[PDB]
Amino acid sequence: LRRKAARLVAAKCTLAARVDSFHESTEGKVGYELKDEIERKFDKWQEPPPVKQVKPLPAPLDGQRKKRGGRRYRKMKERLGLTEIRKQANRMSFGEIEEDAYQEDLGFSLGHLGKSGSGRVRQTQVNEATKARISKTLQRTL
Amino acid sequence: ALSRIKRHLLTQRAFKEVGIEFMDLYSHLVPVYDVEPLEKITDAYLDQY
Amino acid sequence: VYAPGLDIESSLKQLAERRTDIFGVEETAIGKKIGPEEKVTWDGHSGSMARTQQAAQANIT
Amino acid sequence: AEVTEEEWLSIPEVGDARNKRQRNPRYEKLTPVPDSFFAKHLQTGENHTSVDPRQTQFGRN
Amino acid sequence: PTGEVLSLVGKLEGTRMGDKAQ
Amino acid sequence: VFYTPKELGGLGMLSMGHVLIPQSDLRWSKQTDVGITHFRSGMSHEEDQLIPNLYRYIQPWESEFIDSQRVWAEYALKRQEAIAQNRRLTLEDLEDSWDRGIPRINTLFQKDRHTLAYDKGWRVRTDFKQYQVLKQNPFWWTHQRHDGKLWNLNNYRTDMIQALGGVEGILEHTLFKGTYFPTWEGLFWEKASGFEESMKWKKLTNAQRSGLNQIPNRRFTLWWSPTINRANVYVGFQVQLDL
Amino acid sequence: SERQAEVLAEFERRKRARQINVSTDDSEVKACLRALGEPITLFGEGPAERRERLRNILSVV
Amino acid sequence: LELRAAVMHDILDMMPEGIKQNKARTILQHLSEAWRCWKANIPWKVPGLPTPIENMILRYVKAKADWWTNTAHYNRERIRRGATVDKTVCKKNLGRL
Amino acid sequence: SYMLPHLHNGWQVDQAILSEEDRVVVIRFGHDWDPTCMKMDEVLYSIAEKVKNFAVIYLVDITEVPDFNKMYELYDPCTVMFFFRNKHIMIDLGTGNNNKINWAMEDKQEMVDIIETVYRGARKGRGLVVSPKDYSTKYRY
Amino acid sequence: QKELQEKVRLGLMPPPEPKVRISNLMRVLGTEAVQDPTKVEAHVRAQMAKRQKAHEEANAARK
RNA sequence: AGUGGGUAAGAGC
RNA sequence: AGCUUUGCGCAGUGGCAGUAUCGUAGCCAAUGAGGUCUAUCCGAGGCGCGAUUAUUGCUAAUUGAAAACUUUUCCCAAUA
Repeated sequence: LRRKAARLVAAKCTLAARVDSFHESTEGKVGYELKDEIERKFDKWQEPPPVKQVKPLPAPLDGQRKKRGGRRYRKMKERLGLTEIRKQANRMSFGEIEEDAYQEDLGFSLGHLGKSGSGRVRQTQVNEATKARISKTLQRTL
Repeated sequence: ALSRIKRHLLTQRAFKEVGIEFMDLYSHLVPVYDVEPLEKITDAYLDQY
Repeated sequence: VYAPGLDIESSLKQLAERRTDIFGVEETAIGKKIGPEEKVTWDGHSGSMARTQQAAQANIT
Repeated sequence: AEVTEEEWLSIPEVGDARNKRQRNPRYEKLTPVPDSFFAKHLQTGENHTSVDPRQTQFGRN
Repeated sequence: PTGEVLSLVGKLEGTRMGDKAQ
Repeated sequence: VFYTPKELGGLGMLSMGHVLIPQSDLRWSKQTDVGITHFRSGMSHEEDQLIPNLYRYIQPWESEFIDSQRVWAEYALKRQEAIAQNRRLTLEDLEDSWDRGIPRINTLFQKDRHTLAYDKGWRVRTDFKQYQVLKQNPFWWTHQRHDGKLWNLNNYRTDMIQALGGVEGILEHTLFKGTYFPTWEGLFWEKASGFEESMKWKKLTNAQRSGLNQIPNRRFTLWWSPTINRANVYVGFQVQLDL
Repeated sequence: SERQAEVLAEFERRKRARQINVSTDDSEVKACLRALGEPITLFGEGPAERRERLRNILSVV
Repeated sequence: LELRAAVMHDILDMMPEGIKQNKARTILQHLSEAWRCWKANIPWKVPGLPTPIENMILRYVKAKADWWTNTAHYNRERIRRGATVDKTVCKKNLGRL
Repeated sequence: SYMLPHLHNGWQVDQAILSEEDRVVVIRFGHDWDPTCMKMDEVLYSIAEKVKNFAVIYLVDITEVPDFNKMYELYDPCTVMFFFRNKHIMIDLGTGNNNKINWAMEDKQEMVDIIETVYRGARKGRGLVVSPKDYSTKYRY
Repeated sequence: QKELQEKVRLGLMPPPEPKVRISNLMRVLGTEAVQDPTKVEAHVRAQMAKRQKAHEEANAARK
């Protein structure tokens, strides 16, 4: 709370000068009228946080809730939908054992992706609809 | 990206808060540090160079 | 969701009267307060429903 | 015992410092890994049929 | 035939480590 | 169930021990037009089959270093005699010495062999990675890209399939013959179901997702039913289902 | 029938309510409500509720 | 838990509960807030809290902190020895450590 | 413990079970001074507010209310009972006793999962719900 | 918007028709454009022209 | 060596 | 006389993004909000709380459901 405080004081200090340079309230009435509000701002900044109720966890849902479709729904379905390369990734060939190409983890495999018998003569291209991009606020900050 | 890296090297001195966690190996607690990606890329390039 | 002040105070009094290892002056066992009519309870069997009902009727003042 | 009733009246209600974004955060949605990862994994592992002679132990239809 | 894993201490010392591998 | 490679539906666990397969578990049956015939796994008259141990499928460091030195001397000789005749090493003479040198020869033919040469101090970075990632790295000491693959499990899994009686016996332990699939060749698995994959992210609760995570376990138990759901393994009273 | 007539009447009554100017001064609103013959406060209602009540009363009359 | 109960009991015994029953949950909230503030190593000072009540809460927090430290440095050493421990126990001990 | 509401006679327990039409009633049967009951009390109080929407918590002292001890086998140090629309709900916890939670659970997340699964199963009209987490083994290692 | 929606609620206003353009054609009238494509094209072009001419006549009246 | 940790819930007759 | 500049409404066309839009009889704010550059310089809202399918409406299928099933005093053991 220091830097902010300084700014406030500076501003009020300026006012005092803008009064003192013209020789007004020589007793200091403007001084008190500014110091009391400075103390008030400091108290407000240091005030204890208010009482905030906690949100109870929502009940489990059942039945049907009508959700709209359209361009946003289409875009979200494209973003979260299963891609061709991802669909081919979780297909594992029966019987034909594949050597684990990831030394750092044996639990990771590409499945049919790059494996013989995958049914794709050509290579499965990358669905650019699943490209990784930053948020709007991250773009603003950048 | 390289221009941002050079600007951060030349000017940036204050950084954001980095989180800390501890991996438990039941013999010692290894610190793991969480750094913002924006600074992470600069640090990675600096380390490689 | 929580009981009012009277209920909390009474519950703490009841717990203190039982947990003498935390309260009081005399240290008895974990669940003893120190230091005619016996209630009849249904066993959950429909056959004994009538017997419990008539026992409760006899329990009247 | 020396506390007066007015001082009892003056105890303030406890407030929570953290704001809405921490008390009741919005759902942290999950997203699948981009296909670029699988593309890079499959592209890696391909082997050149030849090596540059400069290299040493430590460097269609 | 119990299905439990047996410790090979004091076992299979007639075999090296580079065997059964080309 | 445990030592069956994951493609055949098993867990594919590596065994650094001594596990014997009872002989009674190496017999299968097949029905042809003449009738039902029974087969054992091996003509060998020995003790009960022992699954191959990972012990014998790792080459010792002394052998590794001697082989690496010999291979690198051979590669240096080949390179120095090929500079004169002006031909690049084209993977043909470097076939016997394929997975021998410690900086495995496969790294010479790696796709990103040019951009890796400017990656310096990678062992130290790998060691220090434990201070950035929340998961401990078992291979904190070597890099697959830079150093190559230092271990081959092809022979181990080959001999583990061989010891278990092969695909025929392993599938005899499973429900494979209950699917009436004519052969085991043109088949594939699917790691997650359509609803299971679509439910990996639908804003579920902790209980819901925790229950959903056990579906592959259900598929695994069903695949191994003719073996797990057996009287011998689970002694005691048997109960039939309602219908 | 009467149902369509009454719902339409309430429809244009609400539409008239949205297009009526009411002063933001609490004192003037209180004086106007007193002049209209209605109590200023309805079971401890808020000033916005008082302004809405005055607007509805003006709309009806 | 017992410690908290004990402290709570004491306060409700000297709180004129027939006049101030509504403050029991307030007192418990103050106790929890003081414990959280000590656990987070952040300054804690309720301005309107009475001095005897503040002393009560401070002593309770000191006792709870001593128990917390001893429990952490006991469970950690039990785990190091190879003892059989649950999963939530390890998470709680790691948080405390 | 002391924070949660307490029921003093069996009729109050019956009224509490009957009066809930759309929330699962979770009743802890035991003694407030029992350490295992203390763990149940502290966990329930920790999650008494999170699951307020679809649950409610009541505390019953079986010494002052023994009226169910015979019928509900209320003899373990601490038991947990779940009711929905005046119907006791069983949970296949994996311990062999689907009627009640007779042991102390340390994790409040596990109890929230149990309550939510009970609510989901009993809302659908079912009387027995499968617990999200198995409890035939304490998973200590 | 609330006024229009509540007018639709009370039956004074017909429910709004989907706004169809050439790109929107096969999405709104896909199951029916195969019946008779030229009539569908005429209908969607008529709707687009109706919107356009409403805009133009509003401008002209405002002139 | 050993008990268990193996109760489907529901509808009234 | 045309053209043109800015702000503001009404619209029509098109693009993009859904980790966000909105609410403020809550407080503070050009008498300075907020400052990591560049500080004898910057200059606008921030904070807290609340709403939600990360703005909200409809429209159409879908299923949950909805309608009902014998919703009516059966057995085991024994007399006569």
